[PDB]
Amino acid sequence: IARAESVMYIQRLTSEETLFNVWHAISELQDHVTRQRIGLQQLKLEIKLNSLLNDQMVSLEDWATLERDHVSSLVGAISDLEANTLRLPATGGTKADTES
Amino acid sequence: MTMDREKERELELESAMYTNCLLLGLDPNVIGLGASNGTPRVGLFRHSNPKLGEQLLYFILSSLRGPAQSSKDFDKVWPIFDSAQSRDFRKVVQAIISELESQGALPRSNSRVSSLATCCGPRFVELLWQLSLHALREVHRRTFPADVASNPLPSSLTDVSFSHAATLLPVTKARIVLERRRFLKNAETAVQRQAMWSNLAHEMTAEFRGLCAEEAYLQQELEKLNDLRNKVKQEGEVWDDLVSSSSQNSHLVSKATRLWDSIMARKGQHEVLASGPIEDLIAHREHRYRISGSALLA
Amino acid sequence: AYDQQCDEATRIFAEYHKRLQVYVNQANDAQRSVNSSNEVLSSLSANSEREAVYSTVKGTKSADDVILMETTRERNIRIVCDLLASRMIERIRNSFPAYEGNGICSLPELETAKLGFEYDGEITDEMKTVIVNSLRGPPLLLQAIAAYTLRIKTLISREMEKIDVRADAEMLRYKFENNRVTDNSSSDVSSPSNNQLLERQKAHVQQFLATEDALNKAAEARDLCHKFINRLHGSADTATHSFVGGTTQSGSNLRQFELDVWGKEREAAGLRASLNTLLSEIQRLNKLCAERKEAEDSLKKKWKKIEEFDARRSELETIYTTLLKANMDAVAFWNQQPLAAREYASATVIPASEVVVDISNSAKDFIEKEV
Amino acid sequence: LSARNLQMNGVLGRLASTSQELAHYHSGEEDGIYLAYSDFHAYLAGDSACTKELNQWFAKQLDTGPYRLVAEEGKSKCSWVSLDDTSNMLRDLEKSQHQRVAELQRLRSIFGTSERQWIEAQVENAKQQAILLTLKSQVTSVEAHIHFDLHSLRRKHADLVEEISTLYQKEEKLLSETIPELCWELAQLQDTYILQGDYDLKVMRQELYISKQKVFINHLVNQLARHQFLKLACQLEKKNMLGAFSLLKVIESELQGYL
Amino acid sequence: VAPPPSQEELQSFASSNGERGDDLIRVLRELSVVQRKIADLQVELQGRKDDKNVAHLTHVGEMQKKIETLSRITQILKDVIQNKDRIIARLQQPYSL
Amino acid sequence: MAAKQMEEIQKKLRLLSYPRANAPAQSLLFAGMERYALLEWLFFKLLGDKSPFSQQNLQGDAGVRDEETVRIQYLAEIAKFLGITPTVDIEAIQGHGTYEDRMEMLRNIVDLVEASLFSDNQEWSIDEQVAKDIQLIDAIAERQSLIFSEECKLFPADVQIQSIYPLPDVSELETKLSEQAKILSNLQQKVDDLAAKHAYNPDEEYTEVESQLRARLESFLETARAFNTIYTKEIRPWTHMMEVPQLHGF
Repeated sequence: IARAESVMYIQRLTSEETLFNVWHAISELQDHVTRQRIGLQQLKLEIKLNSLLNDQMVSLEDWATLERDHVSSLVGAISDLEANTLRLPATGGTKADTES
Repeated sequence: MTMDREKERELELESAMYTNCLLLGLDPNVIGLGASNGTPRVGLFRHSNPKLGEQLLYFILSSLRGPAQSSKDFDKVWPIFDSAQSRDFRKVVQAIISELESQGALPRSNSRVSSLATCCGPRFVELLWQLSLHALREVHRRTFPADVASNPLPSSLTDVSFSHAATLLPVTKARIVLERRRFLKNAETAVQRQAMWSNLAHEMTAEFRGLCAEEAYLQQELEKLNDLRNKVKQEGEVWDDLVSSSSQNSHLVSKATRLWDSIMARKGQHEVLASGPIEDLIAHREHRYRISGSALLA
Repeated sequence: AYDQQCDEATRIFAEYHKRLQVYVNQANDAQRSVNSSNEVLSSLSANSEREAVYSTVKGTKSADDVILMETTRERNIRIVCDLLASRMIERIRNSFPAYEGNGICSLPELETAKLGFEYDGEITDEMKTVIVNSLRGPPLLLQAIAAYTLRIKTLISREMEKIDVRADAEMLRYKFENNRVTDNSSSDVSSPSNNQLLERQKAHVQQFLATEDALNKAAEARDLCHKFINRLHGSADTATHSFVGGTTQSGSNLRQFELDVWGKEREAAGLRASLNTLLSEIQRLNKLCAERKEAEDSLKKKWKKIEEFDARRSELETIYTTLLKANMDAVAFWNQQPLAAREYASATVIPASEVVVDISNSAKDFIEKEV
Repeated sequence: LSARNLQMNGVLGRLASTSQELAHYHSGEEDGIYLAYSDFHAYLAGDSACTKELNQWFAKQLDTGPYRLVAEEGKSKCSWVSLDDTSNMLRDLEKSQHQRVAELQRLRSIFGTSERQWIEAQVENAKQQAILLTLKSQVTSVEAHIHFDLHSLRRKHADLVEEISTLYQKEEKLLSETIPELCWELAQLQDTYILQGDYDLKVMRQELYISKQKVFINHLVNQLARHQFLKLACQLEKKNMLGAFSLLKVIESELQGYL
Repeated sequence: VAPPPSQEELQSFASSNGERGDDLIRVLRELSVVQRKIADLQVELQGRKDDKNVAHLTHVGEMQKKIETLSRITQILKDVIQNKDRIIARLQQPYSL
Repeated sequence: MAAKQMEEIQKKLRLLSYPRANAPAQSLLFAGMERYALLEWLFFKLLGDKSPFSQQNLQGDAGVRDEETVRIQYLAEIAKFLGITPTVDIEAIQGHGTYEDRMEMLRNIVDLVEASLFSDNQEWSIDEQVAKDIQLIDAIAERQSLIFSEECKLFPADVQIQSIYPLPDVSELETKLSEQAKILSNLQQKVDDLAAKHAYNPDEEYTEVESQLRARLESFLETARAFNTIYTKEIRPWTHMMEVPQLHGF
């Protein structure tokens, strides 16, 4: 009982520095043990698809003309993509006044 | 791996038992018991005991070795000075070390009787060894008896009752329970010692199924199995946290997704409901067979 | 005694041609066509038929009357086909339904006989110049008309087209009028008054009698209900004149006997808004209830009228069979092979060498008169 | 008179055998009667063609007639379950448009007002005041007829009219509970025959061929008859040419008497 | 090893919590590593966000809707244009009701 | 393990083992029918000077009838400092509460109904009174730093579910960095630290379906080749059937 609080305290502080340096150094473990599967899941898909989802639009040639046209598609393509969109909401609701 | 985990946690408990029990536990036992077969001591006690221990054992008390150098070191330093005439001066060691266990370590000797048991008889080998190392560490162990007569002058005789905690320095064979219970409250040191911290084989140290061995390699190449996604997450996670980057991400992804998120994400929520017009176009041709032919067919 | 006859006989011997084909009318005309100018063309005596072959132009003017006659025969039908139909009302109704086995292959032998004799009976100026072809034959009046059989049968065709479109007339109905009736009463004149509608007079004479109020006709249930209230609406009016009715009011029991003594006057003819207001349809509701179940046939009228048209329109299909299978209308040698078989062998070639001696004696008889 | 012989023999003796070479030619006449017939036979390319075309001017109608004028006959009874697509498709826009009829405009209007006032009939007879003569003349009603007493509660009042008391109601069954039937009977009570001419119009339209049905095919069978009457002309070729063939022998009997 | 002290398990409370107390810092070191277990699984949603909504989600949500965007801007439009012959002819009957 | 044993045995003392283990010191008031009957060796292994009083409490405890208030606190006369919680043992509400120390030397009497095992007279059934089980020895109790706190992976993973279990060794956490003990629960969230392959379908299909549709919708369903901006030209002609209800029902 002679050491008393010094049984823990000196080991307590010295445990903290190791609790900092290597605990977080070994913390990168989970960055590639539970994410190594993400390496075979997310990393591969982006290589396999993120470039290919650019290449998917070789069929969508005119769609690819809208992503770059975002400067003007908010009125041009919108008047195409929303005029038909407005086909629905103003059809059923505005006709409900007939029974009145 | 996990020896990188032990860099700084071993400097307050590892140096708490060996540095003190090396001289009262069994060293007097083995020295006195070594009289029967003393051949190894012939070629070692000349230099290994008094001199070779200076690099490791004599540096522990070097902090207090200045003011009290000649406390008990006198019984060893003085015979060494007469090495040129050491042939005719060899009968004074056992007498010059008798006071060591009579004044310097007399309270210590009482605790050390168990270690003195097999060497109380053969003190010749024991006191010779006591000259080399036991007297030197006793210089550290004589600090408590020596300092009482000097520093607490107003409280010299009064403190002898309170010095029971301070008396542990000579009587140093019953304090082992200190470190004995220590490495449970701070078992967070290692596993190779009596403690445990470098434990387990599945998620601590031999987590080599992908965790520990890779963790060592997560500084060279095994950390690249996944983290490269972020660079090809330029449409994604890298430009996630920065929405302004996400804003220009959509601007810069104007080969893959900008249209879907900016030209028709603004209409995708009210778009799917026009599958009905597909049915209405092909629903008015049912009555081209029944009406006029069966106006009164019933 | 008998030697005197020999002197006069040399002339009659040397004039065989002047008699050998005069009974041969198909060859008499052609021989007298050439022998008239001079007796050198008397060679064309049996060559007269060969001259009759050479008489195509003579046959042409012989057929020139036939050219106009058949054309008038075509047009005599046009000007008056009633006389044509007089013997042939049955044709527009039962030429196919009844005269099926008559016009298969012997149509231009019996349908001619059944018509031609009664044809002359009604259309008199056609059958008096039909057999005249036979007297001239392929010499004049069978080969020349063969060179003009198309003209008579194509000039007749022009006048056929205005009767061939009888199918086109129903063709107008069957799909064209089916296409025609889309919006004639919707687009030609809005709120139509077109004369194309005629079967609406039933409502015109009766439904116009009340066309102003709605509920009196829109609700036929409450109509007579409230039309009959006109009989029940007089209760308020009767009580209005109570101040005049006090003449007999003298006691409690002075009105009970008056309920009919005064009732014998008010009760009179005043019933015209209860039964006469529905007297024009209820009378049809006591004898025409079964036709409501029978009303299927009324809707089936178009569904059934075309059935008798099939009898006309299958006749339309099969008059062509009465015509096309009558391929021998203009093949007038169909029965002339049986005629031809009569003169395969009787076209004797004994006279080609035997009576040559007679004509040689006739040749020698042209100069014996010098004695 | 003897000079007549010298004048005649110099000119008469010139005809020779070529004048009567009918026998010299006679082989050519036997087949010549066929040769003129052969020219008619050579016209068979047109003779067999002119008969077909004349049979085909009325048969020009095959599609427009036969294949069309029994088509809706095929779509007449067997299509009573299916006529709406087989042949009514051409007539589609009129059948329903004429089935609704334009009479609806003058039929329905505001009824709550009419139910209060206009639903009621209007009177045209003024026989209500018939009593107002005898009503005022009580002297002949209570003081002269005097057919009444204290016992005349009902016996006198029943004297003028008693049997009519039970023969009163005749126009019932339209006063109540007839209301719901305003759904369909609107065009079946008074306008029962609202569209009894739609298919009757077709009946006449089916019949619109009478401008030429008076001819129709009467001409055709007579055209077959008449054109036969023209071209049958070999009839006399089989007896008189034969006289130039068989009876042609008789000229040898002339010389029999001389020989 | 709880049943074998059938009598004096009640005084074994010092051997219960410390039984993992020495192994406590075992866990917390490896669960300082689990600070990255947020990153590998929990922060996926942070990662997946803007990895889909402007990269892949609308490149899904606004892609298979081309089964309907096309079937609404074309199927109504393109089909009646390319089949106008029967579109007009069919409406002959219904328009008269 | 043994945390539940702080309560399964203690409820016995307050009510059931009150004549047995709760207050044998107070039970000297009952010694005429509790000590000589059952609690002789219980008193012998619990009390002080009354502990050796085996056969003399039948005729020499007359002075205890006026002692129960202080006779109960004599529960640990051997452990005089421990004999303070038996004073409040009169009050069952707090007497039952104060057993982090009182229970310790009453171990010899609730479970050791035969308390006379030559050792628990003074010590609180800790050192070799528990020698029936070798694991119960105090020397091997601390050996859990060598044997018990190491199985394979399981028990450390069986406690990480909660973020508040770190009682024994948390001092070198609570000073400056306990955030690791805050992420103590995330291993429960992510137990499959290696496989975790559940995201194969959801995240990949956010991208994989794009390429597959390019190979799937062979220009028949996906009629969007060059017409996407072409639609902008002729929306109105088909939109005329929008305005017919609006040209009349405006």
